[PDB]
Amino acid sequence: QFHKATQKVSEKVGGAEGTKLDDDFKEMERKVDVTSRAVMEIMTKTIEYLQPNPASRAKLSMIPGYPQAEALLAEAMLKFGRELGDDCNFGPALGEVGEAMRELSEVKDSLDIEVKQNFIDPLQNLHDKDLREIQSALQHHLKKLEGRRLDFDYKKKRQGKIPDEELRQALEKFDESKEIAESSMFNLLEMDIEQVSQLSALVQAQLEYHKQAVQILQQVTVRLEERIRQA
Amino acid sequence: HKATQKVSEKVGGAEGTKLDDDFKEMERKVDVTSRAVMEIMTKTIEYLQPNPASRAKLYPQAEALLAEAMLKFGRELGDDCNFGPALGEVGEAMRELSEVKDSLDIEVKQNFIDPLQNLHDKDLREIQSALQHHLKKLEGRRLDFDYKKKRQGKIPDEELRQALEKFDESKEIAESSMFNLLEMDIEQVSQLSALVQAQLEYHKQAVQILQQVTVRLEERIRQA
Ligand SMILES: [Ca+2]
Repeated sequence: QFHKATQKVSEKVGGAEGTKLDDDFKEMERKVDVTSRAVMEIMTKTIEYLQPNPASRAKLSMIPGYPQAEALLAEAMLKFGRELGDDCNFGPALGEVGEAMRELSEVKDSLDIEVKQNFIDPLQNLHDKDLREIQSALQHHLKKLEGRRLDFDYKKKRQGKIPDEELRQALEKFDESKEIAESSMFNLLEMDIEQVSQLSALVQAQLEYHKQAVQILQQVTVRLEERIRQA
Repeated sequence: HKATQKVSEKVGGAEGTKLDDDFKEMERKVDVTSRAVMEIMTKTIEYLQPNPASRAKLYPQAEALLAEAMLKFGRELGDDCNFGPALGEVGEAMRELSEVKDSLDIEVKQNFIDPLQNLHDKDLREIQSALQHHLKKLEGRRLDFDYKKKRQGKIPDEELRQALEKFDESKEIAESSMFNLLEMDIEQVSQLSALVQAQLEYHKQAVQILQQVTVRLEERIRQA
């Protein structure tokens, strides 16, 4: 029982509240780091999924200015379909499937372009800017919090008693930090849901792509069944 | 020497040249079909596995590595947020797409590529060789007959009969070859049909998988 007010302030800034605020800031900087590494690797695996072919992939990241494997298959079928002639059914059949392959090629183009713009680019920005700036901030605030905490303890050690006016200042600053962490927490809650939204952009793009592959393939399927039946 | 002249006009005339052309046409069709199958088989393989380092068998599917990456980070984030579990949901969706892709590669390989390779290495190669053979034999007899005619003017009725018999054999052999190629022609169209069917089943299964994940994320975003 001595230096009462000083001990209460020391009890908070360096007690429970203090440690909790420090973990909160640490907790958030962890989630940001994970999100950052995640977004980066998922971005890379997505591109590789869109264009497993390295030559065409390098061009994708440029943005399409490259040919789709489907288009190359289409060309092969159409070229030889022509050389075979219409004196048979395989010749014209290669032209019907070759056309479909070229059609698949175009929807594949749209899939690459849409994922590139509505999923890859956004994550690249999220990673290079937003997450990078938030991370530095968390660390910067985490350092200050630790600094003022030490200065306070060291001061209490020297003077024993810290004036009432300086105590409240220390309390105001600690409080300002509690607000900053809370403001970051909510900001992160919003980012968290926006990230799920970006994932939708990816999934929605694939669905549309495949939906169109189906329409294209169901059709050419009819053309072939009929061709065989009518040989 | 009417008799001798009638045979000569057949074997060394229009009908002879028609048969000869019929053989050369099928030969042509075989060469083209042979080269076409090789090229189409190759582009199909490159379409199934665009990444060259992984065309050997035809490594893990690109879809599978993506699913891996999402699940790993999906769990490193935790179940407190929404992104972590979301990645888990979409991750599983990617793995299921990897399963379906696997099937595509397997079914296209089995019902399109191998049949084509077989056709190119066996069937087309045998027919091609047989066509060369009958073609040379056909010309060989046409010449032999022509020089026999020059050598003796009038050719014995029995030798005329043999000449006509051999010519008929080849004429029928060509008729057989024509039909054999007709069989193959429609067979090849069936192979393309098998290719399309496999792709169609793949994309259909992909649609269903994606429709599911779509609803799950739709809901998750709503309850956020
Ligand atoms: Ca006959």
